[PDB]
Amino acid sequence: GASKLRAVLEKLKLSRDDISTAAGMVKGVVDHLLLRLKCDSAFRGVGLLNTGSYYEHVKISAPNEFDVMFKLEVPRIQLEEYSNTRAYYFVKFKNPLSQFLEGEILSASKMLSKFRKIIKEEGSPAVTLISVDITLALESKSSWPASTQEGLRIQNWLSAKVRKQLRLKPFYLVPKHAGFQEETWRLSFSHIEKEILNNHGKSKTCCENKEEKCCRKDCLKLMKYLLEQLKERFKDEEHLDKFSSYHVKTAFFHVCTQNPQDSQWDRKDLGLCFDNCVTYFLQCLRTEKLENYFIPEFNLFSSNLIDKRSKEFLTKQIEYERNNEFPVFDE
Ligand SMILES: O=C(CO)N1CCc2[nH]c3c(Cl)c(Cl)cc(-c4cn[nH]c4)c3c2C1
Ligand SMILES: [Zn+2]
Repeated sequence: GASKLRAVLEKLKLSRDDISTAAGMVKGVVDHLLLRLKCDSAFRGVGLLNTGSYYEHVKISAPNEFDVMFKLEVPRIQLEEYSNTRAYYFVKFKNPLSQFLEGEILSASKMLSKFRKIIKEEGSPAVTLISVDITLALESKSSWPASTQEGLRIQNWLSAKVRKQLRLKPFYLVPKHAGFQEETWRLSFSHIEKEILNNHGKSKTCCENKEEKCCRKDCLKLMKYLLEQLKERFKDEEHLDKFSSYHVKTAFFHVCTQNPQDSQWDRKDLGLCFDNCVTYFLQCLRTEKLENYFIPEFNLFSSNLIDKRSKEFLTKQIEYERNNEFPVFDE
């Protein structure tokens, strides 16, 4: 009964106990850069983004590297859509950050340079320094941009009441450049993704008692592990470098929308539920369409982002893994 999958989840768990002391190693360094960045005039309002502040690794199989976001409050921000890219925006103001202005557009590269220099004296999203990536993120308490109006389709799964509640929380903007226009900012909903993951069932008591243990989380871990295993095996063939755990997480949220009932995620159906996630992710690869869960018109599997041969290469390897009962999972 899917004994191979649960042995993979067990092996992954046994490599996540030495971090209870290795997270304090990272939590201490963060509070230093957090406390020292407040001495500068620009970053007076920085903070640890996640409410629980638990730093989530992009790689589920690399317990050594972490990823953390620094959030700074700013006066009322106004956005301008860049070249019909539904996620990239220029930032204006409706204050200390004026030193980074390039006319009206708030400069992303100017803020990174000063962000790098302050930490240096202690692709484009984060700077690195066990390993830790640190991404800067502008917090906007305004309503979510128009391109998010038909996203977050959780109404039949987490209820329209919860959706309306999540839309009231702020959204975030990280420096990211798309050509490669060096001055745009990209939308970020990492806080919404974390809240959905830890509050994932249609029942409010999902995974709060043994009678309601679902395998939603375990399926996502298996999807993350499958991709990381394939990316490592074929690291010398360049097609798989584009793919990341965010693509797998995005496709996972779509499968949750497609399967809104908790009964469709029974613990006993781990093999069937994981197979549902592999099939849907394969469909996204073949059709070259994996839309952002919050921005439906931002296709993460578009040609401009990931080449087509890479997608059919990953399709080839995933289908090979599925047909052979996943040899990357054994031993
Ligand atoms: O490592 C990388 C790639 O550099 N990623 C992991 C972290 C992350 N977070 C993202 C958010 Cl929040 C949004 Cl909106 C979009 C994308 C995105 C993914 N592919 N193209 C855009 C991402 C990514 C991607
Ligand atoms: Zn659950």
